[PDB]
Amino acid sequence: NSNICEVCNKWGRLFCCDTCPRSFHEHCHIPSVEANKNPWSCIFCRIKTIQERCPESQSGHQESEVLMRQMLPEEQLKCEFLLLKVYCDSKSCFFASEPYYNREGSQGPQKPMWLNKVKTSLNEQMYTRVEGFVQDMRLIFHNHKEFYREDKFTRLGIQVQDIFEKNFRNIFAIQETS
Ligand SMILES: [Zn+2]
Ligand SMILES: [Zn+2]
Ligand SMILES: [Zn+2]
Repeated sequence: NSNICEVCNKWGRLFCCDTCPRSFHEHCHIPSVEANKNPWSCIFCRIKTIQERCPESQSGHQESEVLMRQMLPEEQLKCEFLLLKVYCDSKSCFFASEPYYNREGSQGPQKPMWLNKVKTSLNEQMYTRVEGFVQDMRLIFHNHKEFYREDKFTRLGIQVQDIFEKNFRNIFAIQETS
């Protein structure tokens, strides 16, 4: 197994996947690493199993159809993994915790959002459809764009949104287009 956390790339108290070489801090893994369960398989392994049990799940889909899906166990898992993939980028640190807004010439967003709030929302099963999760994810970056305006710090929002969107297209097998 790896000697660093797959998500945050640091050493520490790590739990090791029994089916691949990755390791995680307890609360870096999503969901949080389970108390018992020997063997334990990580979320990367659980996602791989879904594609193996249904190879056709990787044929192209329309985003509109994906969004309307109910959050049954396999969609729930896919959203948890997509969220994990955003936390894997070091730039997620800017969007992890509850922000605040006091900038000359800007007003705060009507509906603030942040990655740890989405994490809690997923953990507490508050999303009934994929759409709920994706809307809040996209809201994070939209709020950032709007608030920071022409400051070059807006680019962080763009960069972390691009990570989200690529992973969304991959995980949910969105039909490739030009
Ligand atoms: Zn970690
Ligand atoms: Zn694994
Ligand atoms: Zn099948």
